[PDB]
Amino acid sequence: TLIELLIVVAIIGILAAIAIPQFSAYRVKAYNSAASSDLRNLKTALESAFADDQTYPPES
Amino acid sequence: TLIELLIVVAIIGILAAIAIPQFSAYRVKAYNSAASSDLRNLKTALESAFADDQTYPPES
Repeated sequence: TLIELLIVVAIIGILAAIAIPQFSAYRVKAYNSAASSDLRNLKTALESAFADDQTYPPES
Repeated sequence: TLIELLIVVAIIGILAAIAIPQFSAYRVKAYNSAASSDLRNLKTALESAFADDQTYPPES
């Protein structure tokens, strides 16, 4: 019936706007926490290399 | 929502590759420093035994 096809339309419009959130910060935090962990790891690498050669490794 | 399950997947992939380092040298150095200490100790044992018997101990 036409009234049924007037409520189908009235629910499609509702379920098409459910305040979809932006997933931008929630991922840049992950990127940042990857970089920070990587740096804290690289520090271990550097300080072990010094304890090998009494010198931090040359660049490149 | 499907978009939430598209960012969960996008963070699982990030946190599954955080440049995991190889822990091979960092342990062989420990093994080496154990052996070197052991040898420096054995030298004390040998040189005390000589000061006992005027001779280093026979092998085996």
